Amino acid sequence: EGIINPPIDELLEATDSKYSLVIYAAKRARQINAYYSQLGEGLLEYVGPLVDTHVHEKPLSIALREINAGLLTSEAI
Amino acid sequence: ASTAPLRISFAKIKEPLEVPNLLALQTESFDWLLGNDAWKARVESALESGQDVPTKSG
Amino acid sequence: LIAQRPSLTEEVVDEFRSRFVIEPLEPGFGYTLGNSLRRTLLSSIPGAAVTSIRIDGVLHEFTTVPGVKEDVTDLILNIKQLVVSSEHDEPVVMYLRKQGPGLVTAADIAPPAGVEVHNPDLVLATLNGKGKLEMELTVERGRGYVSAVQNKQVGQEIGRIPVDSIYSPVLKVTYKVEATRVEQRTDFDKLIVDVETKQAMRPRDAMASAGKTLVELFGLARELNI
Amino acid sequence: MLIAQRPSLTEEVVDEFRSRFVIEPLEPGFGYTLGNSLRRTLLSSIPGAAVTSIRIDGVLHEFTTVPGVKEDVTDLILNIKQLVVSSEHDEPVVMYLRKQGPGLVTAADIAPPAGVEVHNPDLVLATLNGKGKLEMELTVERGRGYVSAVQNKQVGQEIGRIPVDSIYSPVLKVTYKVEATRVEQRTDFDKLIVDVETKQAMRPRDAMASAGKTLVELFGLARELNIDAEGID
Amino acid sequence: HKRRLNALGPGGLSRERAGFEVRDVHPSHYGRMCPIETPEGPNIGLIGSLASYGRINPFGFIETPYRKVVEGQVTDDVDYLTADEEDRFVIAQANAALGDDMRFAEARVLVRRRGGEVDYVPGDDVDYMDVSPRQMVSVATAMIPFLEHDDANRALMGANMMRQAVPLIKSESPLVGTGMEYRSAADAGDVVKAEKAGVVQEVSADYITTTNDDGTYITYRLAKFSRSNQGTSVNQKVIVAEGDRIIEGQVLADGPATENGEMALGKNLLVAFMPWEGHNYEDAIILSQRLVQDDVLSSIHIEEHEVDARDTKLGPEEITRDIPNVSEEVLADLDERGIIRIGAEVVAGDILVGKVTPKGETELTPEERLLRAIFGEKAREVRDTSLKVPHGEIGKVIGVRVFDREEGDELPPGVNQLVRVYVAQKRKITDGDKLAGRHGNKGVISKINPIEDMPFLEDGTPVDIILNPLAVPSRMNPGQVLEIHLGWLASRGWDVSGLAEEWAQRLQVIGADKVEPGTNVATPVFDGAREDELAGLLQHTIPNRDGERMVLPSGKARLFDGRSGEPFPEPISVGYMYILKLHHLVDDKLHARSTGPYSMITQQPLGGKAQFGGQRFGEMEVWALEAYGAAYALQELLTIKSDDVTGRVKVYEAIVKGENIPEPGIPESFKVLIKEMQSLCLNVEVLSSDGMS
Amino acid sequence: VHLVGEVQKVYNSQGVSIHDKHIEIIIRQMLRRVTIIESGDAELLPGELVERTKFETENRRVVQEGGHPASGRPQLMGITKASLATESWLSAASFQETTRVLTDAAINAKSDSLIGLKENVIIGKLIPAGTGLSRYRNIRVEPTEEAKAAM
Amino acid sequence: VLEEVIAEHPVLLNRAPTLHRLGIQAFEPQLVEGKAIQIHPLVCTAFNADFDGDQMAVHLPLSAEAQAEARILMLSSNNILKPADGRPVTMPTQDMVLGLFFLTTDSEGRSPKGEGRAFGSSAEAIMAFDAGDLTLQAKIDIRFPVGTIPPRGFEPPAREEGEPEWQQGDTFTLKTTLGRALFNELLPEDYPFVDYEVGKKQLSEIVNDLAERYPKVIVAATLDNLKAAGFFWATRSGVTVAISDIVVPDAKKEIVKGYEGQDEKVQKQYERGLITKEERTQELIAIWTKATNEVAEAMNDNFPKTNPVSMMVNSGARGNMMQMRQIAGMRGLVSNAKNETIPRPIKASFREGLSVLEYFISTHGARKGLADTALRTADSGYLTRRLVDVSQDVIIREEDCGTERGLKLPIATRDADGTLRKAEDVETSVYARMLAEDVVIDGKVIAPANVDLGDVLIDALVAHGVEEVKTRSILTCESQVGTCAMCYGRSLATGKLVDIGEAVGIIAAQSIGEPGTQLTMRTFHTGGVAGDDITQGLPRVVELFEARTPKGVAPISEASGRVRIEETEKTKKIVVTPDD
Ligand SMILES: [Mg+2]
Ligand SMILES: [Zn+2]
Repeated sequence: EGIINPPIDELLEATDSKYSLVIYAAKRARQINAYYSQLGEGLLEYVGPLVDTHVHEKPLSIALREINAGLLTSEAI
Repeated sequence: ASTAPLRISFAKIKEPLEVPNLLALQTESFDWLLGNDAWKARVESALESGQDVPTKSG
Repeated sequence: LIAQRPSLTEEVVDEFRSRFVIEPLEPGFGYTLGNSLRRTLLSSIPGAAVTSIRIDGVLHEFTTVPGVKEDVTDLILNIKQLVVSSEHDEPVVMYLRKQGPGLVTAADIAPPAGVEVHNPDLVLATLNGKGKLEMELTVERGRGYVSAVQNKQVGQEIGRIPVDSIYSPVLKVTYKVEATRVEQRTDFDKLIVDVETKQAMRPRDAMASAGKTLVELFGLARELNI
Repeated sequence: MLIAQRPSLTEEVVDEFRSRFVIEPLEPGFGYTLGNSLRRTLLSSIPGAAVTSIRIDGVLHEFTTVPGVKEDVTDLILNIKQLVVSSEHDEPVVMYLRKQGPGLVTAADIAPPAGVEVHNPDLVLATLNGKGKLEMELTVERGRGYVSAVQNKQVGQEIGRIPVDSIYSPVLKVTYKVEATRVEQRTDFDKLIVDVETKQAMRPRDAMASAGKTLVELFGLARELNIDAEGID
Repeated sequence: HKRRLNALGPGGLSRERAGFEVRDVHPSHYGRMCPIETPEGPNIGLIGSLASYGRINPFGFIETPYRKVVEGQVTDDVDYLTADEEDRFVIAQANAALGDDMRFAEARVLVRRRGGEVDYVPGDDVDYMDVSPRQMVSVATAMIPFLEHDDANRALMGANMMRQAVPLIKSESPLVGTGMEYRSAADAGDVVKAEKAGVVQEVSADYITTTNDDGTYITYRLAKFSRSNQGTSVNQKVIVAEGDRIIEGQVLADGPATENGEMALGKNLLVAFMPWEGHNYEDAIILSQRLVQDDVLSSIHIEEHEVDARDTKLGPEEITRDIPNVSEEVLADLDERGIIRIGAEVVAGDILVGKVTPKGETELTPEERLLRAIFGEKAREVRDTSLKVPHGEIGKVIGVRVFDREEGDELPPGVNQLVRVYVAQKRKITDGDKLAGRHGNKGVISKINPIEDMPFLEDGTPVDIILNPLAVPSRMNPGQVLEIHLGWLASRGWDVSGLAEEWAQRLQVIGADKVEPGTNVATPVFDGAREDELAGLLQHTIPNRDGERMVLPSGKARLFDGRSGEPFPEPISVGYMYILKLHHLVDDKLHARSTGPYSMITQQPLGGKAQFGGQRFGEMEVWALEAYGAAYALQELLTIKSDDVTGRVKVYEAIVKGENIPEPGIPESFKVLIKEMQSLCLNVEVLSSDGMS
Repeated sequence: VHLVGEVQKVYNSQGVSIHDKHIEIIIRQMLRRVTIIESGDAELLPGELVERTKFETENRRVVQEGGHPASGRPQLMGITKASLATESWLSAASFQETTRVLTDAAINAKSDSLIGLKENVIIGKLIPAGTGLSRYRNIRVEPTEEAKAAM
Repeated sequence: VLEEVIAEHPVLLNRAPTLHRLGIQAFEPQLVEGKAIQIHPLVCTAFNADFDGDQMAVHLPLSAEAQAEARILMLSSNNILKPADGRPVTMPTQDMVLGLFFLTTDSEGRSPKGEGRAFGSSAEAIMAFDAGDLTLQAKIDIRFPVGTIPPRGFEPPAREEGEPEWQQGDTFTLKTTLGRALFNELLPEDYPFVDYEVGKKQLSEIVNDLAERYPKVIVAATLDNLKAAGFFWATRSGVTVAISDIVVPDAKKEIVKGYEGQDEKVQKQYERGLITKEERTQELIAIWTKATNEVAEAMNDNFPKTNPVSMMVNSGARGNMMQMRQIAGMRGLVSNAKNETIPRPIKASFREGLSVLEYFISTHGARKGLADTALRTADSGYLTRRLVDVSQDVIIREEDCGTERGLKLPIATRDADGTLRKAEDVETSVYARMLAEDVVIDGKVIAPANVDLGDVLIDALVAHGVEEVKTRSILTCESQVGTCAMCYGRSLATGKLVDIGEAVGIIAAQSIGEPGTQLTMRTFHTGGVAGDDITQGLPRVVELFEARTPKGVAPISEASGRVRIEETEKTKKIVVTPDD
């Protein structure tokens, strides 16, 4: 019910940095919001919400909940 | 006398001189510039009282 | 260890100011009951007061009536002090009319059936020889305080100006505790509640309404359990 | 004139004695009246029973040591005052407790007289070493609220009897807080939250029901003065 | 304003050219210029106010009176001394004691001499004494009671905020204050004074007609609900009766912020110096709903804004009724000529006067053309540029003024019709309003409590305002505590008679011994009531009920609680402090932007409250965002949300459609920079890694 | 040590506490310029403002060529002079003397690398501090195989 | 739908001066009525915000990246520690500290009821306090349930046990008041029972320890609880300011009488011409300074602990001893124009009220102070901007250097006979740094390399007997690009190692420029001679950072040798002859 509900130090220990965390969560939220804007086009490279979703919230909440759950990873190009 | 409303005073000492007109700094100066009846009345009152006063209007 | 049922004793010191005594209350227990009474009597008590007026020859509250020594907004201020009672659920329109030199008072108002002024000595305005004052006061039944911005419903009536109303007829409520003369280490306390209301109704009825409100809320709290 | 929304009490339970009660949105200014009145009638109006005085054999009032028990008399007093009993005699009745030899003594070892029942036979009262020699006759008296140590010429009759604090109320602590809620576009409606802590003998919801009943009876004094009208339901 | 002295302007010292030496108070300012009141901004001490007794030479230097002293027997003669004769003489004080005659009661007197040295001299050695201890202070500073207990900084702030307080609906004179408050409003020209002595014939809220002694008839017209330059109302109440006597100079009608010819800026409020659940933390104010429902702190605010009709190149715009492409309900409150009715309630975005632009450029798209074919559009092509109420403004239309070129009224060239509409609102007190005392204490309002929540006294009287007591030791203005104590004494009067004490005898000989409850008290700015007098009067207040006075001799009273009910642990100071309502209001300070007007020379959003601007994101803001390391937030605050013409519209479209925010472009101000540098013959070219751009 | 101690003894006299690394950053940025002399074999002007790393690179490349290196003395210079004498002329142009440095850049025909923060605030690009670094913006995100297998 | 939208969408709040990094803090918005922004009191001191019409702008992060940086980097529950010195800044002092002081102080001067009686738990104590037979601060034996961690000083003096037992997780009895039990109910259960006067400084230490040893959400919750309880108890704390609470010393009358008697004796001594005016003025200001110090000491000896002014100035809440000195005692000496001293001081207190001319000479100092602070904040802004330009474009860009060089910062200094004492300014110099290499005294490492230096490690080193340490600071940091994180030391705004990319230069420039308005220094007196006194305050700082030659030049000998003077009449001269 607020910004502080995801515990921040859990995210830090899950990604070992802070700016990488914020660009990581921002990119994930942009991908989620673009998934919601697909209008049923069914694009394969855009992934929907992994965690259970309320009817109306910002996609950044889904991004933080997904990464706090720790079921998603990445690599540097 | 009855000009002002009742206000209980805590003043211990008396005031031999009352506060002068608060608008003298504007009205007196502009009457000096105009040379109206008030200014000539003031200059003749000061002359008969001996006080220094400009005799030439603005 | 002793159980004594509390009993409320009512005594009067004036017409609309009377003191109430609750003797056998528990230690450290009379202050909070006095507070609950004071907050219920001072906020949520039904009443009635003028909520909208209309003066002929006046389109807004910022102008002045030709023939009265003070402006319309001072009349708005004087109307707010006028306490009335109305049993009608629907709004009731009084009438105020006065002509010629004189001093219009609250007694000069013309209330319909079921509506009466309780402070008829209140000064409203002062009329000179050329004073015209026709005024249709609306009274509504309610509780608490509602501002003038919550009393606007019609716009075509240009001459209608809504005022703010003060419904609660209670002036001030005061409580105090003492020591009971009975000898125990518990040291029960009698609670003297001083109630002084306006001329709208007696303080006994005011505490009747407040006690009804509190007993209904506490019974609502009690009933859902067991 | 009429209340916009009728409130309703709600109970959330987290433990067998810990309980928190949330009241649905009240009219403005009715949060704090209900909160403080309910807390004060909750801590100080529910009837109950607790120990009043204790008598230890072969001790003195000024001599703080008890033989055969490793802790001082203050620790024993503090353990007695944390014990819960329920009485129905409406009179001071004595309760017996004895143990001989070393070991551990609890409330289960207390022999309960008829009309007085112990509810937590698991808490420790004292420890024994060497010869036991443990004999106390602790008074159980019904009461209401919380009264500190009281002297009524009892040391003169027997010097082994010492007064003890009594937790008469079946509730331990009541910490209420009021927060604001928004209903039909209006934020100034008080949502009263009452958190009650009770001893394990009495469930907290029964204690709240008794508090509400006492408040209904007490404020019925103001209701009976006149038959008036107020907007409900 | 009419008593200020300015050092800026042509032929004077500018703010940039000023230094420490000119701003300092000189020892020759005593009686010639006020050392307290001055603007506290960048021009501190450059602008000062004339002293109360200060006169002007025929030459032009600032004079000041003094009482002549001969052989230690001071006479009833006065000489006005410049800043020059004040050096060759030695000046006594008006606080020096005197005996039964005019001789000095004590030989040793504290004096000042050339250079402002304060060294004393005993015996008959002085030759000039002050006429009043209020000689150093101005008219604004001398209003404050117990100034001698306040710090000079907080005195400066208090004298600088009393020029910002608004007048209220009905104003009451301060219960405690300097007795010169009558002279500070009688000498104001806004209060109606009798030109000739006579008797009153008729009274009305619009005019006072007085028949004078010689037989002439004069009617004093009274301004009612007119607009001042700052927007506050200047209504004038009537205080004289129907047939009472009037002498020359008598106040007939009160001005704004005046009661009974006495000057009245704010209200008396019951003060409780105690922290209250943190809603008065850090110099904030808590106050009752009793000041909302009793209409205590509220004021009339008349706002003026006009529009005019002009004959431009395409044609003349007209004021009219037929506003295009709008519902009939919007134009329900208009007249035939296109004027809103007097007394019509208005809101944000509503129509006041209907002016239609004669022609705009017509380039109709085929979509709009077919839509017009579907619905049918009015044949005259007009644009809706009529006058509408700005955002966040409510009021009643109280007066309309229409000027016409075709009539005999004069108009500026080009225009044909000019209309003025006054809208007035009765702004009540609310969150965020700025209140203040007289002693420099100030603060916004954080919570308007209900009446029952306030800590009430022993008789059920709730306090009207709750203050943090943390303010007075650090801010160093303990004079307001004296003020609240004397306010409490002036509410419930005192009966001192035959007490046979020093302060009792002083009050008996002065006249402050038999005082009815509610009468206003007067402490002169440096002759005020002493601590012993306040304590003794606290010991002998008249009873109210039960024959028991409420405030203990310590100055505090046992204050209950509203929310809890249990008494607060120890007595809390109570009293009645004059509380002002500043013009730094909250109903106009609120301002917000989503997308509004833009500047022309550069594509940044413009600024200003009346122009729907955006708050400036300065340099230190960018430093802070660099310090956080938040590159993206700073970059978008600098490019997306301003000065990117291809970015703002795309971002608004992306938000409304719901898709993600597009990538930012290049701010237009940098392109302006490049075009500026390229015109100073500087070959400024941007080249990427591959090549040029 | 002297500079740090002096500024810290000024600050400690009032009660305000500033950590000494905050001063040490400015002092390190303060002593960076080196004044050179007798530069007859290092083929640059002697007795001007020379950057330390550039001077060391010049010394390395002249001892690689066999020529004897030029001497140099560290130069404690003020914050203003060190701010004007910077590689990126956009940052110096945003400072006080904005006519002298513009003419200086025009005469010297110098083009500024965009490493810096004032020259990236002006253009509107992302600043190279914090999230704006290359090592942070170059991340690619994808859900795990069991994550998409769950839904 | 607005209330449905604005949740989970942070906004940036911002004050116009924005002196340092914490001037922009991302909050979560919340719909309220009125026309004013409602702001947590716990953070308003980090804004320098005061509720006196201060207006704060609200900026809205817009894209996903902007509000993500608002949520993670910018949130007000992540900015506990000010980067200037690492001290906590989001625990204000005006009202909550006074409440906690009253809640936790000792019963001195206030009648302790129910003093010295055992209580079964804090619930029974609360019931007794509500009854009225036990005051809030009273030494009582109160037993605590299982799981409560005992105080730091109580673990070894555990209750004596015949069998082996541990008081670490077990119940225990403590000799503490009710109020300290409530205060430890505010702090989390894992925190040790704090058993002392809280005040302000110990509250700052408590908040610092909480931030250093608990996650951010727990710290935010504990400071919110501290705020709520501090306000709750400050309402009932018994603070108020009537004029009886401010008390003048009764000895001030006779002290001033004696000093004016001897002043009169001096004045008749001066009237004969035996002494000059200047010498008389010098000795008079000396003796009047002695008088004001003596009456200040009398004032400190006068007031009790019960009156609220002392209760709000001795608790670190709001105020200093100078202000109470010149409200209760005499105002002391006050300056003239152009920085000199009047021989006659202000002998009247503000409670007693000044006279006319005494108030005039007070205005002399007041207006000069106002103009001084205006020019001071202008020059502070100028210095801040210059520092930002010179110190920017340095950013942590490497994880670690390969270097091992460092700085020989002292750790133990001014040791007495038979004992070793650490440096007084260790908290600002050696703290929050990193060791260049391991330290050994007996062949064993005490502190490993590449770790931060906190309280416990520095205490261990000074107990083992080290005099100086080698800290890896930024001056010795050499790298291919920029500076590294390890060579810079741990960041003072996060409490951890500085992340790669943090713009340390702008933070340093703001931290130097933040207290520029806070210096408030000016040369009181030149002593009648110009040039003998060096620049003080902000002009000294800007003269130091501008590398300019100071107005008082102190030459330094180039080499050791023989130095003699040459007193030429026209101009003095010194000559040093180095040896070798
Ligand atoms: Mg401020
Ligand atoms: Zn390094």
